[PDB]
Amino acid sequence: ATIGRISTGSKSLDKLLGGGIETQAITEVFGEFGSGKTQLAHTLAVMVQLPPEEGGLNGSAMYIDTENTFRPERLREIAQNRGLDPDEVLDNVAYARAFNSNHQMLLVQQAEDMIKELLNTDRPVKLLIVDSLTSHFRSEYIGRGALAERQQKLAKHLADLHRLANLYDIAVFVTNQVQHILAHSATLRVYLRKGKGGKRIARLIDAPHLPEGEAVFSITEKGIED
Ligand SMILES: [Cl-]
Repeated sequence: ATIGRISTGSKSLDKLLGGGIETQAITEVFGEFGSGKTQLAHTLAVMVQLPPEEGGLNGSAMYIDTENTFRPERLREIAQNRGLDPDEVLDNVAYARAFNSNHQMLLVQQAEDMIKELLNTDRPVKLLIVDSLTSHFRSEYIGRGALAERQQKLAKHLADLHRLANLYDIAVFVTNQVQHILAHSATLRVYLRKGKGGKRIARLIDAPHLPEGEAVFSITEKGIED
Protein backbone atom coordinates (compact mmCIF):
# COMPACT_ATOMS: atom_id res chain seq x y z
CA ALA A 1 0.00 0.00 0.00
CA THR A 2 1.19 3.51 -0.84
CA ILE A 3 2.90 5.43 1.94
CA GLY A 4 1.11 8.63 2.92
CA ARG A 5 2.95 11.69 4.19
CA ILE A 6 1.73 14.28 6.72
CA SER A 7 3.31 17.72 6.41
CA THR A 8 4.79 19.21 9.56
CA GLY A 9 3.93 22.76 8.48
CA SER A 10 7.62 23.49 7.79
CA LYS A 11 8.92 23.14 4.22
CA SER A 12 12.45 22.75 5.65
CA LEU A 13 11.49 19.93 8.02
CA ASP A 14 9.31 18.31 5.36
CA LYS A 15 12.30 18.26 2.98
CA LEU A 16 14.46 16.58 5.62
CA LEU A 17 11.66 14.00 6.05
CA GLY A 18 11.17 13.36 2.32
CA GLY A 19 7.80 15.10 2.26
CA GLY A 20 6.44 14.59 5.77
CA ILE A 21 5.80 12.04 8.47
CA GLU A 22 5.14 8.62 6.90
CA THR A 23 2.27 6.23 7.37
CA GLN A 24 3.35 2.60 7.94
CA ALA A 25 6.13 3.94 10.16
CA ILE A 26 6.95 5.14 13.66
CA THR A 27 8.70 8.50 13.71
CA GLU A 28 10.38 9.38 17.01
CA VAL A 29 11.30 12.99 17.78
CA PHE A 30 13.49 13.51 20.83
CA GLY A 31 15.15 16.42 22.55
CA GLU A 32 15.06 18.57 25.65
CA PHE A 33 11.88 20.19 26.96
CA GLY A 34 10.93 22.99 24.59
CA SER A 35 12.94 21.58 21.67
CA GLY A 36 9.79 21.52 19.50
CA LYS A 37 8.78 17.86 19.92
CA THR A 38 5.41 18.51 21.61
CA GLN A 39 4.62 21.55 19.45
CA LEU A 40 5.24 19.33 16.43
CA ALA A 41 2.89 16.71 17.84
CA HIS A 42 0.12 19.31 18.25
CA THR A 43 0.73 20.67 14.74
CA LEU A 44 0.60 17.20 13.16
CA ALA A 45 -2.72 16.49 14.92
CA VAL A 46 -4.13 19.43 12.91
CA MET A 47 -2.21 18.87 9.64
CA VAL A 48 -3.37 15.25 9.28
CA GLN A 49 -6.96 16.52 8.97
CA LEU A 50 -6.22 18.55 5.83
CA PRO A 51 -6.65 17.24 2.29
CA PRO A 52 -3.50 15.90 0.58
CA GLU A 53 -2.87 19.01 -1.53
CA GLU A 54 -2.56 20.82 1.82
CA GLY A 55 -0.25 18.17 3.30
CA GLY A 56 -2.80 16.05 5.16
CA LEU A 57 -4.51 12.69 4.87
CA ASN A 58 -8.19 13.66 5.30
CA GLY A 59 -7.87 11.93 8.65
CA SER A 60 -8.30 12.20 12.38
CA ALA A 61 -5.79 11.83 15.18
CA MET A 62 -5.44 10.14 18.56
CA TYR A 63 -3.17 11.74 21.18
CA ILE A 64 -1.92 9.69 24.14
CA ASP A 65 -0.43 11.90 26.84
CA THR A 66 1.81 10.65 29.66
CA GLU A 67 2.98 13.92 31.33
CA ASN A 68 -0.03 16.25 30.84
CA THR A 69 1.40 18.05 27.80
CA PHE A 70 -1.77 18.09 25.65
CA ARG A 71 -3.24 21.59 25.26
CA PRO A 72 -6.67 21.72 23.59
CA GLU A 73 -6.48 25.48 23.14
CA ARG A 74 -3.13 25.16 21.36
CA LEU A 75 -4.83 22.88 18.82
CA ARG A 76 -7.67 25.39 18.47
CA GLU A 77 -5.14 28.21 17.91
CA ILE A 78 -3.22 26.29 15.24
CA ALA A 79 -6.50 25.42 13.50
CA GLN A 80 -7.84 28.96 13.56
CA ASN A 81 -4.64 30.42 12.16
CA ARG A 82 -4.64 27.90 9.29
CA GLY A 83 -8.18 28.76 8.19
CA LEU A 84 -9.87 25.85 10.01
CA ASP A 85 -12.72 25.70 12.48
CA PRO A 86 -11.11 25.26 15.91
CA ASP A 87 -13.91 23.21 17.44
CA GLU A 88 -14.24 20.80 14.51
CA VAL A 89 -10.47 20.27 14.48
CA LEU A 90 -10.38 19.63 18.23
CA ASP A 91 -13.24 17.15 17.89
CA ASN A 92 -11.09 15.18 15.40
CA VAL A 93 -8.31 14.69 18.01
CA ALA A 94 -9.20 11.87 20.40
CA TYR A 95 -7.29 12.47 23.63
CA ALA A 96 -6.37 10.02 26.38
CA ARG A 97 -4.17 10.35 29.45
CA ALA A 98 -2.05 7.29 30.18
CA PHE A 99 -1.94 6.75 33.95
CA ASN A 100 0.94 4.22 33.93
CA SER A 101 2.78 2.04 31.42
CA ASN A 102 0.28 -0.82 31.63
CA HIS A 103 -2.61 1.56 31.04
CA GLN A 104 -0.60 2.99 28.13
CA MET A 105 -0.58 -0.52 26.62
CA LEU A 106 -4.34 -0.84 27.06
CA LEU A 107 -4.83 2.55 25.40
CA VAL A 108 -3.06 1.23 22.29
CA GLN A 109 -5.51 -1.66 22.19
CA GLN A 110 -8.38 0.82 22.49
CA ALA A 111 -6.81 2.87 19.69
CA GLU A 112 -7.07 -0.19 17.44
CA ASP A 113 -10.81 -0.39 18.13
CA MET A 114 -11.28 3.23 17.04
CA ILE A 115 -9.03 2.77 13.99
CA LYS A 116 -11.07 -0.27 12.91
CA GLU A 117 -14.35 1.59 13.44
CA LEU A 118 -13.33 4.58 11.30
CA LEU A 119 -11.16 2.79 8.71
CA ASN A 120 -13.58 2.84 5.77
CA THR A 121 -15.30 6.14 6.57
CA ASP A 122 -14.52 9.47 4.91
CA ARG A 123 -12.22 10.44 7.82
CA PRO A 124 -10.20 7.45 9.06
CA VAL A 125 -7.72 7.69 11.90
CA LYS A 126 -4.43 8.54 10.21
CA LEU A 127 -2.18 9.60 13.09
CA LEU A 128 -1.49 8.12 16.53
CA ILE A 129 0.66 10.27 18.84
CA VAL A 130 2.34 9.06 22.02
CA ASP A 131 3.92 12.04 23.81
CA SER A 132 6.85 11.29 26.15
CA LEU A 133 6.42 7.59 25.33
CA THR A 134 9.08 6.39 27.70
CA SER A 135 8.15 8.43 30.79
CA HIS A 136 6.14 5.77 32.68
CA PHE A 137 8.53 2.99 31.65
CA ARG A 138 11.46 4.97 33.06
CA SER A 139 9.76 5.62 36.42
CA GLU A 140 8.38 2.09 36.84
CA TYR A 141 11.29 -0.05 35.64
CA ILE A 142 14.24 1.21 37.67
CA GLY A 143 17.14 -0.39 39.52
CA ARG A 144 19.28 -3.47 39.14
CA GLY A 145 18.14 -5.47 36.04
CA ALA A 146 15.66 -2.88 34.97
CA LEU A 147 17.50 -2.08 31.77
CA ALA A 148 16.69 -5.45 30.15
CA GLU A 149 13.11 -5.52 31.41
CA ARG A 150 12.36 -1.92 30.48
CA GLN A 151 13.84 -2.39 27.02
CA GLN A 152 11.83 -5.59 26.48
CA LYS A 153 8.59 -3.87 27.52
CA LEU A 154 9.38 -0.85 25.33
CA ALA A 155 10.25 -3.06 22.35
CA LYS A 156 6.94 -4.88 22.75
CA HIS A 157 5.00 -1.61 22.97
CA LEU A 158 6.78 -0.35 19.86
CA ALA A 159 6.05 -3.63 18.05
CA ASP A 160 2.36 -3.13 18.84
CA LEU A 161 2.53 0.42 17.47
CA HIS A 162 4.36 -0.79 14.34
CA ARG A 163 1.60 -3.31 13.76
CA LEU A 164 -1.07 -0.58 13.88
CA ALA A 165 0.93 1.62 11.50
CA ASN A 166 1.41 -1.20 9.02
CA LEU A 167 -1.97 -2.91 9.28
CA TYR A 168 -4.10 0.22 9.08
CA ASP A 169 -1.85 2.57 7.06
CA ILE A 170 -1.44 5.17 9.80
CA ALA A 171 1.46 7.32 10.95
CA VAL A 172 2.66 6.77 14.50
CA PHE A 173 4.47 9.78 16.00
CA VAL A 174 6.21 9.44 19.36
CA THR A 175 8.18 11.94 21.39
CA ASN A 176 10.79 11.49 24.08
CA GLN A 177 12.81 13.59 26.46
CA VAL A 178 16.49 13.15 25.69
CA GLN A 179 18.54 10.92 27.99
CA HIS A 180 23.72 6.81 24.56
CA ILE A 181 23.90 3.00 24.20
CA LEU A 182 20.23 1.93 24.49
CA ALA A 183 18.49 0.23 21.57
CA HIS A 184 15.66 1.99 19.78
CA SER A 185 13.16 0.59 17.33
CA ALA A 186 11.35 3.55 15.78
CA THR A 187 11.48 3.59 11.97
CA LEU A 188 13.03 7.06 11.94
CA ARG A 189 14.60 9.07 14.75
CA VAL A 190 14.79 12.88 14.64
CA TYR A 191 16.84 14.91 17.13
CA LEU A 192 15.51 18.41 17.86
CA ARG A 193 17.31 21.28 19.58
CA LYS A 194 17.07 25.03 19.99
CA GLY A 195 19.08 27.20 17.62
CA LYS A 196 19.59 30.90 17.05
CA GLY A 197 16.79 33.37 16.45
CA GLY A 198 14.17 31.27 18.22
CA LYS A 199 14.59 28.55 15.61
CA ARG A 200 14.60 24.83 16.22
CA ILE A 201 17.04 22.59 14.36
CA ALA A 202 16.27 19.02 13.27
CA ARG A 203 18.70 16.23 12.38
CA LEU A 204 18.03 12.63 11.35
CA ILE A 205 19.78 10.09 13.57
CA ASP A 206 21.19 6.80 12.25
CA ALA A 207 19.56 7.18 8.81
CA PRO A 208 22.60 6.53 6.59
CA HIS A 209 20.86 6.50 3.18
CA LEU A 210 18.64 9.54 3.78
CA PRO A 211 20.38 12.72 2.55
CA GLU A 212 22.73 14.73 4.73
CA GLY A 213 21.28 17.94 6.14
CA GLU A 214 19.57 19.75 8.97
CA ALA A 215 16.21 21.49 8.90
CA VAL A 216 15.36 24.82 10.54
CA PHE A 217 11.87 25.76 11.72
CA SER A 218 9.92 28.13 13.95
CA ILE A 219 7.16 27.74 16.55
CA THR A 220 4.39 30.22 15.76
CA GLU A 221 0.66 30.81 16.05
CA LYS A 222 0.29 28.29 13.19
CA GLY A 223 2.18 25.65 15.18
CA ILE A 224 5.29 24.77 13.21
CA GLU A 225 6.42 26.58 10.08
CA ASP A 226 9.70 27.64 8.51
CL1 LIG B 1 8.05 21.35 22.39
